[PDB]
Formats: sequence, C-alpha cells, structure tokens
Amino acid sequence: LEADLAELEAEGAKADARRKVRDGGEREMRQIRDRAQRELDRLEDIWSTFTKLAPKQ
Repeated sequence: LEADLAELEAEGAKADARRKVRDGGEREMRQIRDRAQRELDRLEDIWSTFTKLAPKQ
C-alpha cells in the first residue's frame, strides 16, 4: 500500500484516488488482522475448553 501510494504521488493523481487506494489497503489490512485475531481467539477457545474441561461438559 505504501509503494502504491508513492506511485500515485509520483503520477500526480487526485487525492480522491489516494483515499480510494488507501481505504482499500486499510480495509484489507483490517480484514487480515481480524482473521488473525479470529484464529487467535479460536486457539484461545481451544485452550480454555481444554485446560478448563471436566466431564458433564
């Protein structure tokens, strides 16, 4: 995303394209971190339901 923004700055495009590409990259990275925390909380639930486990569960 930073390289693409530098490219766009070099091409002298309007700030509309700057914000479009920046928002796209930001939302993609938000999705990446959200999925990473999805897996992290999956593992955390595994750990809780494993360590904190007893019959009748």
